[PDB]
Amino acid sequence: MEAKAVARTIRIAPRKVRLVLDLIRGKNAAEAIAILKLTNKASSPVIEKVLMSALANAEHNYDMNTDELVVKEAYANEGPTLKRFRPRAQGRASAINKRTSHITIVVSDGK
Amino acid sequence: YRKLGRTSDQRKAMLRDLATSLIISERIETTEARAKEVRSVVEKLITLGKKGDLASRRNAAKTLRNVEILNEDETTQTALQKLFGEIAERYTERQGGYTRILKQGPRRGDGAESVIIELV
Amino acid sequence: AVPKRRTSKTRKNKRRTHFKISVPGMTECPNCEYKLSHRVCKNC
Amino acid sequence: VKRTYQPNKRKHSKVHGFRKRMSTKNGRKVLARRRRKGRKVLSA
RNA sequence: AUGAUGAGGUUAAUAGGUUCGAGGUGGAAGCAUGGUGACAUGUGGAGCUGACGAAUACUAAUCGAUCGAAGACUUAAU
RNA sequence: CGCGAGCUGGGUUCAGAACGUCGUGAGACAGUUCGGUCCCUAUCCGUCGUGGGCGUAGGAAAUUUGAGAGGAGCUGUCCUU
RNA sequence: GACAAUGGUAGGAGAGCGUUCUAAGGGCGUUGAAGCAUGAUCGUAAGGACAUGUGGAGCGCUUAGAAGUGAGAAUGCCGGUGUGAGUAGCGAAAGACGGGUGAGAAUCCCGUCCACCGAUUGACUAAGGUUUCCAGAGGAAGGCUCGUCCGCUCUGGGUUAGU
RNA sequence: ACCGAUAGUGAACAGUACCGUGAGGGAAAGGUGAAAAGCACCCCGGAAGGGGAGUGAAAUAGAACCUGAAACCGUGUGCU
RNA sequence: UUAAGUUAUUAAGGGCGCACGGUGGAUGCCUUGGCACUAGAAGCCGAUGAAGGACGUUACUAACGACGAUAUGCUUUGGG
Ligand SMILES: CC[C@H]1OC(=O)[C@@](C)(F)C(=O)[C@H](C)[C@@H](O[C@@H]2O[C@H](C)C[C@H](N(C)C)[C@H]2O)[C@](C)(OC)C[C@@H](C)C(=O)[C@H](C)[C@H]2N(CCCCn3cc(-c4cccc(N)c4)nn3)C(=O)O[C@]12C
Ligand SMILES: [K+]
Ligand SMILES: [Mg+2]
Ligand SMILES: [Mg+2]
Ligand SMILES: [Mg+2]
Ligand SMILES: [Mg+2]
Ligand SMILES: [Mg+2]
Ligand SMILES: [Mg+2]
Ligand SMILES: [Mg+2]
Ligand SMILES: [Mg+2]
Ligand SMILES: [Mg+2]
Ligand SMILES: [Mg+2]
Ligand SMILES: [Mg+2]
Ligand SMILES: [Mg+2]
Ligand SMILES: [Mg+2]
Ligand SMILES: [Mg+2]
Ligand SMILES: [Mg+2]
Ligand SMILES: [Mg+2]
Ligand SMILES: [Mg+2]
Ligand SMILES: [Mg+2]
Ligand SMILES: [Mg+2]
Ligand SMILES: [Mg+2]
Ligand SMILES: [Mg+2]
Ligand SMILES: [Mg+2]
Ligand SMILES: [Mg+2]
Ligand SMILES: [Mg+2]
Ligand SMILES: [Mg+2]
Ligand SMILES: [Mg+2]
Ligand SMILES: [Mg+2]
Ligand SMILES: [Mg+2]
Ligand SMILES: [Mg+2]
Ligand SMILES: [Mg+2]
Ligand SMILES: [Mg+2]
Ligand SMILES: [Mg+2]
Ligand SMILES: [Mg+2]
Ligand SMILES: [Mg+2]
Ligand SMILES: [Mg+2]
Ligand SMILES: [Mg+2]
Ligand SMILES: [Mg+2]
Ligand SMILES: [Mg+2]
Ligand SMILES: [Mg+2]
Ligand SMILES: [Mg+2]
Ligand SMILES: [Mg+2]
Ligand SMILES: [Mg+2]
Ligand SMILES: [Zn+2]
Repeated sequence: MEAKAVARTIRIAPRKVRLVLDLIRGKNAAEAIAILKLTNKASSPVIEKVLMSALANAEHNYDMNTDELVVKEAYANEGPTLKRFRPRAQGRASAINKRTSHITIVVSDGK
Repeated sequence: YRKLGRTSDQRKAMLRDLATSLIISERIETTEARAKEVRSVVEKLITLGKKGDLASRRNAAKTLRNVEILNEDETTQTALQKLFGEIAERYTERQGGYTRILKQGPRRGDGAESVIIELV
Repeated sequence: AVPKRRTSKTRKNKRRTHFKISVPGMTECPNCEYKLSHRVCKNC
Repeated sequence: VKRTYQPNKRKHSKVHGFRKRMSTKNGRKVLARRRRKGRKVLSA
């Protein structure tokens, strides 16, 4: 079947998460794990935990093969934005958006 | 030669510190560029230690730090004494190449390439 | 000094064509999962 | 550089405090206005 | 600048080290001698020496992975 | 009167002050004099460099023709005749 | 039936569409109202239906009445979200290594070495602030990075005068 | 034949928060469900957050909780 | 085989349509709060210490309401 995991309101901007997500989309689970382990980006361990959670869902809840799984879907949606301000010169305040992400991973055996 | 993002005095001091730390601990983890620079410093020091004469010892004292090392049981020695003692004897029959660098991969804080440099 | 016109979705994504990262240069560990090429395991 | 507000407990109480407001008819008018508006703080 | 370009990757001199040179500096330290001493002379064109030259696998260029054709049709000469 | 999102800011249209002159005056000038803040992280076209993609009817390594384009183009003195 | 007329700004005239509310009449609705979404539907226009999904309790139609009755522009007001852009910046400086802790360490703790101030980057009073002080626990937010740390969060404490 | 949460009081939860030496100025912010029945237990994870299993008529009603438009941000691809 | 000629395949990315998500809080429904009035009554208290506050009071404790060291209340008369 298909198993899924979601990490919601991760405090990383979706632009940055999607860069790493683009690497593992469509790949085999073990290859994706290796890619995430060896990718030097802040999103990598968060995405790795989501993928591990999806694989654990597969195995425990649906008795899936755990070795024939591919990353069928991998995407990051926009979560709520923390609005912040940075003092600038002349007594002016500038907006800072501390964006969040919803990260989804779907694994499947292809059957 | 590399500048290592430091002024000449700072770079010289850091290279002395790294070389003494390597002599003491025999195996240190640093960045790639620092290790590639310090291999030359440490190996020239080992050359002086193999030479062994008084002038070589004083030339080595120009570079080494004044650190003390507690050995097996409450017996102390200086890094210079270790360099002209155990380290020099270890490499009597080796003609250069007393160190090696092993790459570890990027580290979390800044993505810098961590490496191990050790005495051979 | 300032954009005369806003950048459309099309132009922005065109510009981002090359904004990406590449798969790490990685090799299977013959004895000790996967590792960066020319690096030690450092964890095995 | 030196700014306009240099705090001083005594100065603040003597110029804007309750007793200074009670000391004049216009100060009592201030207190009456602030009571009418429903202010939590009537004076220093 | 980064890409790129070029020299190399063990069937190897690509870089570092080592050994020996070029060039630079200009006479190391230690010791001896002379001098009350500052110093001087000798050992001795000494000692030191980034980038330059050579030799030498001592150290590092491991293992490995990825991409990459199978040659369309129509008419003419052969 | 090419060129200040390339520079300067001596002059000129700024607040101070003074002279000559005019005006009762506040002030003023076919005038003069000393002093007097030059902001901007380049989106598009344009320009200088430098890469990736695909095409070029198989794929590749190297050597190349040159449609076309750019560059260059100055001149003195002396001697001899 | 057969003749004519029908470009149009300011502006004049006429006829209509739709919104909310009211009265009267007649209806719909948990066998699913309003709203929302999609559709290849109807009308001369404003606009009107139907079908399906979502939704979960109200709403049409007819005639008449009354209006906070129709927005694309006001450097309009409020809210949300883009672009510029992974761009500018990250606020005067010297750090290195070992060991520890931890899910995670350039950034926390400990150690050694190095370095900076020293008519002061040292020590003590005053004003001002008002719990920021201490211990134990924490890591969502705050800290221009990180964080196991903190002047941040939780819990419990702490200020003693005849001079 | 008054408003219905940008309306109606500034204020449905406030002369508060915040700003100012002061007089004074002055917000934003309503809705789970009929009933808390507010998710026992298992699994990944330090946690956060999820996937199941349950409650419920409904959990894309799970507390940032009725409906959930548009801008804006993504994933897949029929034609190009 | 050659020559001459014709026309594909690619999509780094982009465009249109469609499908499915996120964000956001419009819209509809709703009302705890307002707005404008009508009728009856009443309007102003205080040195017998007012208006308005400060500080306290609950077993636990921040704020608000109530209360005042008889404190999250006491007595009494009626209601319930
Ligand atoms: C140096 C920064 C200033 O730039 C300038 O002064 C110049 C060099 F950018 C400038 O003079 C520009 C060029 C001016 O525009 C010209 O105006 C002319 C009339 C016409 C001309 N064109 C159209 C022909 C225009 O281009 C004008 C009006 O600024 C006075 C622009 C307007 C928008 C203007 O007022 C702006 C806001 C002006 N200003 C007043 C400064 C007023 C003078 N000032 C104040 C300060 C200051 C204040 C606080 C702290 C510190 N440390 C310094 N420094 N200088 C600022 O606070 O900032 C700037 C940008
Ligand atoms: K000598
Ligand atoms: Mg300021
Ligand atoms: Mg360098
Ligand atoms: Mg110096
Ligand atoms: Mg001109
Ligand atoms: Mg100028
Ligand atoms: Mg110009
Ligand atoms: Mg000038
Ligand atoms: Mg006169
Ligand atoms: Mg001058
Ligand atoms: Mg030509
Ligand atoms: Mg051409
Ligand atoms: Mg000539
Ligand atoms: Mg007409
Ligand atoms: Mg006509
Ligand atoms: Mg009219
Ligand atoms: Mg009409
Ligand atoms: Mg109408
Ligand atoms: Mg309605
Ligand atoms: Mg209107
Ligand atoms: Mg507008
Ligand atoms: Mg914006
Ligand atoms: Mg942007
Ligand atoms: Mg960049
Ligand atoms: Mg830019
Ligand atoms: Mg830049
Ligand atoms: Mg920068
Ligand atoms: Mg700083
Ligand atoms: Mg000093
Ligand atoms: Mg503390
Ligand atoms: Mg942080
Ligand atoms: Mg605290
Ligand atoms: Mg609403
Ligand atoms: Mg309101
Ligand atoms: Mg749940
Ligand atoms: Mg769950
Ligand atoms: Mg569950
Ligand atoms: Mg649930
Ligand atoms: Mg729903
Ligand atoms: Mg909702
Ligand atoms: Mg693509
Ligand atoms: Mg949407
Ligand atoms: Mg109580
Ligand atoms: Zn390994």
